[PDB]
Amino acid sequence: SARWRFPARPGT
Amino acid sequence: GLKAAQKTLFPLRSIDDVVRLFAAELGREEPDLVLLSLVLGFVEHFLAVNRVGLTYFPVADLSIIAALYARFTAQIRGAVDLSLYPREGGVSSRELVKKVSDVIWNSLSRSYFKDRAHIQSLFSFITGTKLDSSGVAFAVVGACQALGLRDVHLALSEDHAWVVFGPNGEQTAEVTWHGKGNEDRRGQTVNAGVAERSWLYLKGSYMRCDRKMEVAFMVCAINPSIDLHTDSLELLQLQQKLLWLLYDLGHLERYPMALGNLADLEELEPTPGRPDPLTLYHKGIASAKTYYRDEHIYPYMYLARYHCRNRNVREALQAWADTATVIQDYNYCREDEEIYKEFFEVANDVIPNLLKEAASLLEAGSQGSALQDPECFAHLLRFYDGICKWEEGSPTPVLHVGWATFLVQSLGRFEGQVRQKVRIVSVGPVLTFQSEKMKGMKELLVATKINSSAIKLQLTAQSQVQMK
Repeated sequence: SARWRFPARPGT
Repeated sequence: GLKAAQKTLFPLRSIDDVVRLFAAELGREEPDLVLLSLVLGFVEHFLAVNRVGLTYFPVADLSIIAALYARFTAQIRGAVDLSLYPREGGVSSRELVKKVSDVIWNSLSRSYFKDRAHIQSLFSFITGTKLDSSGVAFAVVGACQALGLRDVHLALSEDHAWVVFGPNGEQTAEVTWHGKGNEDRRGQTVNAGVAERSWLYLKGSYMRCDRKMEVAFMVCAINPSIDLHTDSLELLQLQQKLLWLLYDLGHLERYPMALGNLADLEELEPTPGRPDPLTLYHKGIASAKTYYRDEHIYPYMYLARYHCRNRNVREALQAWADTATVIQDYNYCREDEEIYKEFFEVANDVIPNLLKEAASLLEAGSQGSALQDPECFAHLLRFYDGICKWEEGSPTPVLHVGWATFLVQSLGRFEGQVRQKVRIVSVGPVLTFQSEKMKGMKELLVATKINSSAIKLQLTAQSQVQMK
């Protein structure tokens, strides 16, 4: 399932 | 509570119609964060969370968006009585900011997964009563704007968000949580974290947004992920077009991570007439050097990842070395684990795999190989030097034996004849070490046979070998 990531953090 | 000029582009029936709305808002005195986040959330919901019935684009009707907007402004204005919090001279008080923060916080669902996608926007807050960590801080700023608190603004590090306010914009307040299993500091300043020299607070060189940079944030917060396997092309395109709009207006000048995000999007699908990804990565680095004392890590990580994807070994190593040169002047502190994890993956997975492939291509007769370039060896050393210096003075250690095995392996990928060409000079390639660990390792770094046990002893706290 898709996940949150801190906005505009690099990588996947 | 929208003004009549805000409504004339509806319905929004395309990506370009969304862009036109952002352009119109960014042309106003102050762009309406609540309107824009509702629009983005609405479109993301119907392009990523629930695409059932999608034909071109989820048409955003005025009556839907206005109803959502009114739910939000009613919730905030009914829960925050500004008369209890007198405002001298266009300055908000800490008690008022705390009140707004508590209204948002206390609105959220009691129990939900905080790492879910698509819970970043005010659409999520209104319809699902769910927000991610940084989404709370954004919502607090949007609420403040709805209340006419023009001095309250979003502050951003590379892994956390809070608010600035107050006389001259100098006051800070924590408004959301950070990480998992960390203790909340809501209402507090960020001064202890700046004073500690943690990465999380960037030694005070964090982003203080104006309203236009807050718009940029919400654009960077778009999440095209449908699942782990697949992204929405429409949401990628929307993000990309909105970033170019902000770029052209000057609003990414002080936002390194946004320039890197734009670069990544350009690599995937280049916009005719626009700067190349590499140019944009270099612009992100230049922004960090210009506005933030070159204290940011991710501008260099964005560049390194680009080179690593493109199998540019020399330039990848250079960029990680540059990353480490930034981290060396920080202390590794308790809530800095995300950047620890990034460095750990680079040292112990990414660089090993790059050098493994290089070793194969060298066997196949590559010319100009990184593995025969002493400057590349120097970059590898400078990477480790920065990590070791980072550890110096830190309340938490960084290195352990798990790092040592990969260091010995990576050193070993360069022939002794290459390694010998680097001159390590004290204060061909010349290198100065800043860390005491690497200074002590100097003589071991040029033996034809790398002394694995000696290296491990030098890199780690271990000082004895097995008794038996």
